[PDB]
Amino acid sequence: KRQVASGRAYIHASYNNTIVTITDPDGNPITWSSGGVIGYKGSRKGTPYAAQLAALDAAKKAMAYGMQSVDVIVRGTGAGREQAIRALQASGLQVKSIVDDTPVPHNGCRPKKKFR
Amino acid sequence: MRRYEVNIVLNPNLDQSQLALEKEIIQRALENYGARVEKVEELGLRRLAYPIAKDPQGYFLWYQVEMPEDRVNDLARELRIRDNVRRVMVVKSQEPFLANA
Amino acid sequence: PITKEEKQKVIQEFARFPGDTGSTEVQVALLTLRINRLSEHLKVHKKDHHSHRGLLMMVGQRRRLLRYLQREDPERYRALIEKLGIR
Amino acid sequence: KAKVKATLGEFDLRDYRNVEVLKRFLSETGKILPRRRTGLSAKEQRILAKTIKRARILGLLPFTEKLVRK
RNA sequence: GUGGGAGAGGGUGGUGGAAUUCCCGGAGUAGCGGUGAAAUGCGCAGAUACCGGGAGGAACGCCGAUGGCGAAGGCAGCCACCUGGUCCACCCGUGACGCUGAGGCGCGAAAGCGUGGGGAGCAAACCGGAUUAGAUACCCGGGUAGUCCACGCCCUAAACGAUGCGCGCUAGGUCUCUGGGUCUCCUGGGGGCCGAAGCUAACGCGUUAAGCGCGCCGCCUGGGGAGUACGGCCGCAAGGC
Ligand SMILES: [Mg+2]
Ligand SMILES: [Mg+2]
Ligand SMILES: [Mg+2]
Ligand SMILES: [Mg+2]
Ligand SMILES: [Mg+2]
Ligand SMILES: [Mg+2]
Ligand SMILES: [Mg+2]
Ligand SMILES: [Mg+2]
Ligand SMILES: [Mg+2]
Ligand SMILES: [Mg+2]
Ligand SMILES: [Mg+2]
Ligand SMILES: [Mg+2]
Ligand SMILES: [Mg+2]
Ligand SMILES: [Mg+2]
Ligand SMILES: [Mg+2]
Ligand SMILES: [Mg+2]
Ligand SMILES: [Mg+2]
Ligand SMILES: [Mg+2]
Ligand SMILES: [Mg+2]
Ligand SMILES: [Mg+2]
Ligand SMILES: [Mg+2]
Ligand SMILES: [Mg+2]
Ligand SMILES: [Mg+2]
Ligand SMILES: [Mg+2]
Ligand SMILES: [Mg+2]
Ligand SMILES: [Mg+2]
Ligand SMILES: [Mg+2]
Ligand SMILES: [Mg+2]
Ligand SMILES: [Mg+2]
Ligand SMILES: [Mg+2]
Ligand SMILES: [Mg+2]
Ligand SMILES: [Mg+2]
Ligand SMILES: [Mg+2]
Ligand SMILES: [Mg+2]
Ligand SMILES: [Mg+2]
Ligand SMILES: [Mg+2]
Ligand SMILES: [Mg+2]
Ligand SMILES: [Mg+2]
Ligand SMILES: [Mg+2]
Ligand SMILES: [Mg+2]
Ligand SMILES: [Mg+2]
Ligand SMILES: [Mg+2]
Ligand SMILES: [Mg+2]
Repeated sequence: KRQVASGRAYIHASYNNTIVTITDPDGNPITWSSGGVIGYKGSRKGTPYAAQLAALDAAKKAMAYGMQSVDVIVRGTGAGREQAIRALQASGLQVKSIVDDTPVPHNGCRPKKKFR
Repeated sequence: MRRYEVNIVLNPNLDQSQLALEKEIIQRALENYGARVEKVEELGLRRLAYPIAKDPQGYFLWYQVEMPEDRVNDLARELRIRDNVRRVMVVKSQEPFLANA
Repeated sequence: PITKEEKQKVIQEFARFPGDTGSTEVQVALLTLRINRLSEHLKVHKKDHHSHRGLLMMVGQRRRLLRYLQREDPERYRALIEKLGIR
Repeated sequence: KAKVKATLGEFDLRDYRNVEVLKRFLSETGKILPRRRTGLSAKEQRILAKTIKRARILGLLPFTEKLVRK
């Protein structure tokens, strides 16, 4: 019920999970998907396959809104980050540009013991 | 009395009356803190590399001065009071170190 | 800080003869100038220790120069002290 | 690979107001380039860093950028 | 003395951006998180992911080094001010004014104590989840002191080069920071690596000595008992010498 047809695709990838958000060109999200959205539950949500299927689900839900062009924004590093970009390219959505936005501090905050 | 360079970046969206007013106020502020003005470069509107005060661009002025050291910090405070002034950077002057020379 | 003419005025003041930059009298004078400055800067910034070490060292130097002057010419010593306001 | 300094004239390493030059010392991202890239001497590099950071504070140069391709 | 120089050396004030958290708004559903796998936890009072705005604290990515400064502890955004140390050149002034240093006095990471602030993130204690014969431990979710600032105490440490300070003398080669020079190189001051002579129980050290010498200070005298006891001094306490 929109007719967007051009917009942003954000891929947020951690080691635990992968989530994708399709949004309009001014940043408001249209649809979204994740490892858990498709049937996976545990560790299984971090596989590159899950990332694939999540990209694909999100792109389907995009077609329903009549999406065509996508600007990809990649954040984070985890397995199937690249698999999600991959699946998204061959999804039928024709991507415009891919960009790595991963946030890094200028050293603000103490990390948990696991991260130091 | 040392040799300084006062950088001022103010709001690009000002018209002539406004800009002239902020500028005159700045002049007055220098005269008050005993800053003689050796030279002035006003480059005006330029595109900032990151947005400052929600503006993508800014208005630039540069004043080389000679003023009393003890007053300098105080001078800075005054210049920042104006809302319309987004950046004030005062810098002790240096000789032009050269490279590939 | 201490600038060139600020310093020179003192050198002239305490020099034994024209062109004397090096005598015990002059060294002590200069040292005292520095010392007093530092003491004023340590009345504020009571938390600046690294400078206080410097103070101790300058004070030491002065005392050595003075003990030497006093050992060689006692009169020059008394004179120097009277002028400077030490001890 | 040819160093940044290699293509440039006599230029002020102390000019924080000159972007047309300083831009060439930054990466695809906002980052200040290593000496391996900038060809500068120790002292040179050390000055260029200060100059860059000054310019950044003035909004004339970016603190960070985003990476294309990928 | 004059003239140059490099520097996260120190104190005060100000300012910048990234990120975390929380609050406000839009858009948007069914999960997110997390692990070896999980669960507690959080989510329909709309979370996570995305965009805009705001508040607040703490720490400064790239530069960054095998780098620099400091007597040591230790010091990293940018700016200004106040200030310590130090290197080089000129060979200008004083004329042995030197070295060391029991006691004293001062500085002294972290934790810790007192009074008052501050409190984002992390987090001893604590409260939970799962692993596993079991748990108080390693993994997971929460979490208070604390970590931050002011002032006043505490005086410890693998406070490590496990190497007291100073001066003279004894092959080089090589990488480097910082000066001066008639700048293939030379000369001075730092930082490293190999190695002459020599030293060393060996490992190793070797113009940054652990070599050859001189001066002065501190310290050792088998292991345990024990850094304990008694005593004294210091400390609000912990506790220290
Ligand atoms: Mg997971
Ligand atoms: Mg410093
Ligand atoms: Mg400081
Ligand atoms: Mg919201
Ligand atoms: Mg559930
Ligand atoms: Mg529930
Ligand atoms: Mg925000
Ligand atoms: Mg708050
Ligand atoms: Mg690094
Ligand atoms: Mg180091
Ligand atoms: Mg250390
Ligand atoms: Mg200085
Ligand atoms: Mg002579
Ligand atoms: Mg003579
Ligand atoms: Mg001594
Ligand atoms: Mg003793
Ligand atoms: Mg002693
Ligand atoms: Mg301490
Ligand atoms: Mg502490
Ligand atoms: Mg207690
Ligand atoms: Mg306290
Ligand atoms: Mg925990
Ligand atoms: Mg077990
Ligand atoms: Mg258990
Ligand atoms: Mg437990
Ligand atoms: Mg936590
Ligand atoms: Mg000995
Ligand atoms: Mg060598
Ligand atoms: Mg040299
Ligand atoms: Mg040279
Ligand atoms: Mg050397
Ligand atoms: Mg041999
Ligand atoms: Mg021997
Ligand atoms: Mg042997
Ligand atoms: Mg060796
Ligand atoms: Mg020796
Ligand atoms: Mg030995
Ligand atoms: Mg015995
Ligand atoms: Mg015994
Ligand atoms: Mg004890
Ligand atoms: Mg006792
Ligand atoms: Mg008592
Ligand atoms: Mg104890």
